Amino acid sequence: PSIVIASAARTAVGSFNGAFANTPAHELGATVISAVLERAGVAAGEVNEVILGQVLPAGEGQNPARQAAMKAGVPQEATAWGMNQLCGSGLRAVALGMQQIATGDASIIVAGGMESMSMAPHCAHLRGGVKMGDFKMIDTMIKDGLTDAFYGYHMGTTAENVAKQWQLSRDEQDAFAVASYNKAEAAQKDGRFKDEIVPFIVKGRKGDITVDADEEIRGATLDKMAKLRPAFDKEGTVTAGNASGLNDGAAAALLMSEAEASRRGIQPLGRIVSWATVGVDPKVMGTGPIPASRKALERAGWKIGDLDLVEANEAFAAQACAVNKDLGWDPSIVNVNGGAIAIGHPIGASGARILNTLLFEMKRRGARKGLATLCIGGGMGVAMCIESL
Amino acid sequence: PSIVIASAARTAVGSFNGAFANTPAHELGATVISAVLERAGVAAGEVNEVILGQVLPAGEGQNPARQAAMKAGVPQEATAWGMNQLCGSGLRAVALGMQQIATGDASIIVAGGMESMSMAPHCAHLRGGVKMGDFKMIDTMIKDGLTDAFYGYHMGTTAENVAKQWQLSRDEQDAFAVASYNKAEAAQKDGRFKDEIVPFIVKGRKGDITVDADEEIRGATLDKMAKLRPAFDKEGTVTAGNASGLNDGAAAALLMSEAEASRRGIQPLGRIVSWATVGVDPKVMGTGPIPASRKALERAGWKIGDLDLVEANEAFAAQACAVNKDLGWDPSIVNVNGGAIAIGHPIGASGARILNTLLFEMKRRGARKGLATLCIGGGMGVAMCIESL
Amino acid sequence: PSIVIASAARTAVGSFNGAFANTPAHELGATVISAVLERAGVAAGEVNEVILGQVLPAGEGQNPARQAAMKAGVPQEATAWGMNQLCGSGLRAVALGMQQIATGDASIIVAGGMESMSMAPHCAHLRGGVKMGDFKMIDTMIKDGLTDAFYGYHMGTTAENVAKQWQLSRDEQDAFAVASYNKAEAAQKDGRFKDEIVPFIVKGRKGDITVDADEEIRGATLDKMAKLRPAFDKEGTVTAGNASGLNDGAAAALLMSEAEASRRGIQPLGRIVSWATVGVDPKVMGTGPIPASRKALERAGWKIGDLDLVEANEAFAAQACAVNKDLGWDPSIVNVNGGAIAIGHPIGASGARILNTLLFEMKRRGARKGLATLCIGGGMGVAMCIESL
Amino acid sequence: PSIVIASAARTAVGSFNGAFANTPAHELGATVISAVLERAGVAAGEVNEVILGQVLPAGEGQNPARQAAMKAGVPQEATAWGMNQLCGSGLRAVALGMQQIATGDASIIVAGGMESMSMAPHCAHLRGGVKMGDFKMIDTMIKDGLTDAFYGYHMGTTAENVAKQWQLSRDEQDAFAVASYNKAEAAQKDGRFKDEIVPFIVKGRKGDITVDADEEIRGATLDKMAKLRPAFDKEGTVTAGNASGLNDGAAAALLMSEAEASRRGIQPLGRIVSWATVGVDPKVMGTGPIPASRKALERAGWKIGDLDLVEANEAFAAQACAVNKDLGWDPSIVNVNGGAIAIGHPIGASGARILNTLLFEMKRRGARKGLATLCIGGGMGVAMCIESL
Ligand SMILES: CC(C)(COP(=O)(O)OP(=O)(O)OC[C@H]1O[C@@H](n2cnc3c(N)ncnc32)[C@H](O)[C@@H]1OP(=O)(O)O)[C@@H](O)C(=O)NCCC(=O)NCCS
Ligand SMILES: CC(C)(COP(=O)(O)OP(=O)(O)OC[C@H]1O[C@@H](n2cnc3c(N)ncnc32)[C@H](O)[C@@H]1OP(=O)(O)O)[C@@H](O)C(=O)NCCC(=O)NCCS
Ligand SMILES: CC(C)(COP(=O)(O)OP(=O)(O)OC[C@H]1O[C@@H](n2cnc3c(N)ncnc32)[C@H](O)[C@@H]1OP(=O)(O)O)[C@@H](O)C(=O)NCCC(=O)NCCS
Ligand SMILES: CC(C)(COP(=O)(O)OP(=O)(O)OC[C@H]1O[C@@H](n2cnc3c(N)ncnc32)[C@H](O)[C@@H]1OP(=O)(O)O)[C@@H](O)C(=O)NCCC(=O)NCCS
Ligand SMILES: [Cl-]
Ligand SMILES: [Cl-]
Ligand SMILES: [Cl-]
Ligand SMILES: [Cl-]
Ligand SMILES: [Cl-]
Ligand SMILES: [Cl-]
Ligand SMILES: [N+]
Ligand SMILES: [N+]
Ligand SMILES: [N+]
Ligand SMILES: [N+]
Repeated sequence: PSIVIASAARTAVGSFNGAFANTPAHELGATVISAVLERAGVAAGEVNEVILGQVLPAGEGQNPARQAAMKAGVPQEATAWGMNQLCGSGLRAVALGMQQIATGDASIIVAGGMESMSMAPHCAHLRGGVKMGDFKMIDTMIKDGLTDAFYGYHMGTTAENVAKQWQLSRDEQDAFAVASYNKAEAAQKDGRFKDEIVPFIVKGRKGDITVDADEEIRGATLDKMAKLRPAFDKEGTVTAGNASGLNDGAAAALLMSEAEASRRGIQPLGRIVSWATVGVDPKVMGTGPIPASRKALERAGWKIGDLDLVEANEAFAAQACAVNKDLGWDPSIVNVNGGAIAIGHPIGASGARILNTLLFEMKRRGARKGLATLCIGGGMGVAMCIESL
Repeated sequence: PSIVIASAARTAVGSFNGAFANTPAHELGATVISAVLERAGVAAGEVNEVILGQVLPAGEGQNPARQAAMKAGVPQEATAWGMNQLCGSGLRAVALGMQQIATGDASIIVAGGMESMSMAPHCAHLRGGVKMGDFKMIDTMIKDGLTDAFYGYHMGTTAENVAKQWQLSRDEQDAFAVASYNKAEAAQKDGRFKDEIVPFIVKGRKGDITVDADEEIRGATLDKMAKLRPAFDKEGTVTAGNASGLNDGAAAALLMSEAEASRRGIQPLGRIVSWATVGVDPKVMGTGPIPASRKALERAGWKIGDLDLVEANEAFAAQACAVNKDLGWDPSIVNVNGGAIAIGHPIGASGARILNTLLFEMKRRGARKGLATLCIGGGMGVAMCIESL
Repeated sequence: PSIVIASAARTAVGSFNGAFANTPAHELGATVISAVLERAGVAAGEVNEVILGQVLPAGEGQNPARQAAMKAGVPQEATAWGMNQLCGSGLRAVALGMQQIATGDASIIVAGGMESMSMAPHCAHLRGGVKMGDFKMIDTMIKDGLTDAFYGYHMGTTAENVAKQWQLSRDEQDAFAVASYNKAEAAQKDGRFKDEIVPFIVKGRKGDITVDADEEIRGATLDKMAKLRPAFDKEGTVTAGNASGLNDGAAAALLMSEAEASRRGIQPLGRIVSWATVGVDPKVMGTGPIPASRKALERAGWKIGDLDLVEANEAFAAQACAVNKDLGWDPSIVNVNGGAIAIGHPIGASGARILNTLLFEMKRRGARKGLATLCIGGGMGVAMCIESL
Repeated sequence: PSIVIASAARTAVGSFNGAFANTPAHELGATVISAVLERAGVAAGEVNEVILGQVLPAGEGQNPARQAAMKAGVPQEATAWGMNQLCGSGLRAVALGMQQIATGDASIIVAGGMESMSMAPHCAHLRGGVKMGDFKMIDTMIKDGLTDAFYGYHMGTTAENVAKQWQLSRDEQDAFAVASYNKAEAAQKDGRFKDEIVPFIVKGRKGDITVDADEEIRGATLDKMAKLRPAFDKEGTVTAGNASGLNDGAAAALLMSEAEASRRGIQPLGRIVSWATVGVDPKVMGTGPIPASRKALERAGWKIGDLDLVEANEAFAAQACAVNKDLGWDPSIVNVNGGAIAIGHPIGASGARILNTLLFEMKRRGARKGLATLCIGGGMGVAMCIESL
């Protein structure tokens, strides 16, 4: 059997404490589920399962994936579950949903990711009780999302390790970040994000607000970016400018077999050809996409030169430069409409966000072979190959 | 391809704020991964992926599944991710790992679940700030694990709905709970839990303690059970005695193809024949196993009368009576060594705990066809069919 | 013995979460201590004791009164302590300092109050530990400052009881509030607050800001006041417009004997003639100033007609109207420069704030006999009689 | 005018998280107020004001002194306020009440202190909001009670400075502590504490408990004292044995003029002859009683040799040895029934606790001249001279 992506959608990527500062992740995920259903011409009553990746679900309630599926209109007879592979959760959920149809355990799968880093709470274990002295309230976003569990420092410190081993100057990282900002603003002004973005209605107290544009896409200049101070190492190279930010958003895609889409008269966005996930040293988790993309290309029977478009998530300017320089693919086909440095980085949703960007750009310019990949905290990477029609 | 379970292991189920009151969940899972590897004669360097279900990972760090795999000795090249389908997470992870080998994306999978409900913290969203007035610190165990997101009451109130619609008296629920307590002591005194339980060393400051026995198994009398007060509805029927408790523990299983085990000279515990997951109304989530077991039996081509052993998770005495009475299978083969009312109910790990109990129960008495099933919060159920040899 | 007030000073009354949103109370009090010393021509080495009233000292450290005296320059040989009689703390500290010199145990006393309601934290008793369930983080400002400990409702509900017993319509309360708002702008625009206000420099990270004007004086119109919703009772009459707000500030006064000021050639602002404090029913604590002012006038040998100026703190429009009609003094001499409804109500500092306003306004228009009074939560009141020169 | 102490009472000193682990301070104070009235034969309607020292009132509600007076039976017409001079609050309140009657502003005063260090909560300022990162929950007991606001270290570090400047060996501090432990047990077993202790009924959920004995008095030997670890400096001399602990309790005294007691036929416990308070360097606040006692004795016209009994609060073994060696008074009359090292140290109540012990021990052995004194954090001391009647 062969599994195709019939439709795809994503919300606008909101800034930290921005438009989605008080919107739970399951409400964002409910909109993308309803969107991919209307775009594919498939009713909610036909969905078998909903697989949504999410990294920071504390305080949101019992299984936010079920909450997003029910709110979207999926009937109670269907099932839904959440998964956590950190930054690759959004893309892995699509591969997992593809495996559901491959084994014959499902027919129609809605897979993607959702993350609301603004809604992440502060926690502390208090069952034993603090009889004396002070104690710390731990930020779940920093602890459970952005801190390496083995070495104790932020993910930005891992990018510093990649910067030293690959010898990437501060100017090369800033130049890469300004290039990502300019491609993202050019794509937004030309309306190349309108096809993938579904508008989200933020029910506020003083009237409702329609969010349909990524609010992190600003105008970056090389001089103001070079004046920023390093955010992690006191004498490092990774700053707030050349590193992705904290963001909210959701993205998903509707999966079915190629024979199913042909029977329904659906023109799919692409066929999932292969996928792969490999682990690396946690010290340099940014190098994850390098062996993961090679394994996916090997499973598909493709060479690196056969790729027409590439979406590599830009967690940091340092890790992105190293991935492009090791794999050696043409950078003019990698992130043609910008990356996470300018658009945003919702952890659980980034895997499906770049897949949304990849799918519509392949259809818009007639590409035949595409690949999406991300780096994962703890030393992992994930990649997937898509073929047109 | 055909997938077999080469080995299985589980830790002792600890009581709430008991032996594992300060032990993180990933430390429990690390012991089960090492156990299933040593029991099967498979080195850690051969593991491709580790899939562990977990419901309450807040405050534990980046991807506790990766932390458990690394501490067990699995090399960095392998991958690991967590999943959350509430109480069915432990069993669903085994089906997902089974799908990894079926699609050809892996060869050896360690799948299971881990949960430390004692380590669940209290949280509160504090980024926006509380300008005036009091606010609530939310227990993540109650909110994200035991409270229905749609109707707002505890999972025990759902058992009250099942008790009312099925008209299950308080005496019938207490008699079912006392029967489960007595079966657990008979199995424990006869040492029928020694094969599945792997001893866990709690490294303390005042010497190390060896935990190798389920700490929830006590002695229950019918009169002491009748004196208990209802724990959820002020005039209900579900009490602390006839309901499962809050517990810590972990369980896992080593997966490989049937041809792989034959090449390695391994005699597997059983072959995974089929599996299924179906959704129901959240009001009566305890009825989850009823359509899930029929769909799993239908996928395997089995009738209910063909089953030799059955492990049905006893979330509540009311919901367990309803599942046995609708499916109508012989209760003398269901939970032969007791259930969660006496052993414990670690949410993310119960799915693999009853699978461990089922597998070793099939090997000791030569059963041929078995089935394990659980109910899931939010209105879902999961089931799996296992065949000996 | 005869005690005189040689000098007095106060900071500008800041709004809740306003200019002093992050300024500790002892830093505000330290500037007022330096001011009353410099204005009276008395060195810091001559201060015997510092008495500062404060209601919300949680989280500020050991004895904030000692911190304010030390930072102001008072030597270590002198002593300092805090007291708490709620809203009357600022005025009671002046009477207590007067008693220190009267009994001969001191010669020079700096007495007043300081309060930073913006810096009040949220607290919770956690030594025993919360084994299960949610718990409340208690706002110390609401609990320890604004909630009646006997009946459990806010101080605004007490104003509702006083309004009902005196039959004060909502329009009569709104008209009284607009009268104080209009008087406050007349005094501020004419610079009648510059003599009492000492400028405070808010040392920030992005430059320093000089605060020298009450930021709560905004100006109320009769129509906009009538459109506001009741803030306490769902069908009441006390709203945010006709009720005082939450504020930060500090105020103090330098005390010495009449012979000492004559010996140093110092001209005091006024002589303390008498003082009194009486308790009332907590349900109607707003009626506190009625018996307290009569008891003070009785001790001084004065009639109500002998008073030239009166400063009665306007905690609420309802409680203030009842005091004016019961005592029956000329309203044209009561709060001639506005009240707490327009200026603000820092609880621990209000007692010295109205004393500061009274002293300088008596000098501005040549008044001879004045009286200041406040109402106290829990059912108390305090009053003091002052004679110029 | 001459002021006498007509009656006095105190509760048993409870251990940290002990018998009074859940008893608010105002409930402890309410029993002491009812006791001093019942012991003197004075109705509650004759009390003019209640002055109670308290250091940790966070979370207890509006003016805990008013709460204690109301529950004790004092009518609403009387007033009540709290004061805070740290460890000298209990004794300073007695001196303040003496000044109320001396100036003629009151006739009957109930003065003392109350403290419940077990009920002190953890707090944190959260109005501005924590937008990113971890934050600390501050222990109000350590921050607002036991940490010097100027140098940042615990009060125990201050005792190390006094021990070093006076060169007090570790053996001399332990020998002084065991001497107080042995003197305290002789008083308790001989029933010399029964007259001052008033029984307190702890109404609990599992039955009521009668507390009528200081639970901190344990058996101390020289060997076990030498085996303890230093509690502050990693290589210091102050340990948990030779330092006072955290405790709960309350104490008060009934004040009136000497002519008033003669008119009511009351036999007073003693006459307040003089009092004094002096400040010292915060690094060595334990030396506070040295200049404070000299200032009190000179005001009373007494020589050190004229004293018959002395109660010097033993905050630490180091600070007590320095005070006894500097003043040079006979140690056989100093703390004849033990000190705070064995009985306990409730901060707000210790000033009245040693006053209670001093008054009854002077009446028990016919002493003529006595003195009580304490050291205060931040560098202060307080002393009072008492003459028996
Ligand atoms: C990098 C990071 C620490 C930034 O934290 P931050 O400093 O609080 O973010 P800020 O928005 O406040 O940036 C601070 C400063 O940089 C400036 N700045 C930010 N982006 C800029 C840009 N693109 N161009 C120019 N200036 C910029 C801001 O204006 C601000 O200056 P100011 O405070 O004086 O106004 C945070 O975004 C982060 O942790 N990123 C990592 C995400 C991650 O790990 N993802 C997973 C990877 S696998
Ligand atoms: C039991 C529960 C309801 C909370 O009640 P609880 O008070 O914490 O239960 P506890 O054991 O701590 O104390 C309960 C009382 O019942 C008694 N009790 C418990 N089990 C008993 C038994 N088997 N026989 C006799 N008495 C028993 C306890 O000793 C205690 O008596 P006590 O008041 O004298 O100490 C909690 O375990 C729960 O929420 N369970 C449901 C979670 C769930 O739904 N899991 C599945 C998810 S689908
Ligand atoms: C603090 C208090 C102002 C709370 O009100 P709040 O709504 O939470 O805070 P705000 O004042 O900012 O909101 C007031 C609203 O009325 C408006 N308002 C306030 N004063 C106004 C005035 N004088 N004229 C016209 N409109 C006014 C405000 O702009 C605001 O409108 P908004 O909804 O658009 O923001 C007040 O109700 C209170 O509780 N005071 C207690 C003080 C006290 O008890 N002291 C002890 C006395 S013994
Ligand atoms: C000294 C202090 C740090 C103790 O902290 P602590 O760790 O809770 O001390 P604990 O009593 O709980 O435990 C001390 C140990 O020594 C033992 N011990 C204590 N006192 C002892 C004694 N007098 N004789 C023999 N053994 C003793 C205890 O049993 C305990 O045994 P453990 O090792 O099994 O725990 C604390 O009480 C303190 O800060 N005191 C100073 C308060 C203060 O400032 N007072 C002056 C105000 S100006
Ligand atoms: Cl800018
Ligand atoms: Cl001058
Ligand atoms: Cl003097
Ligand atoms: Cl000035
Ligand atoms: Cl009088
Ligand atoms: Cl008694
Ligand atoms: N950025
Ligand atoms: N139970
Ligand atoms: N106001
Ligand atoms: N002690």
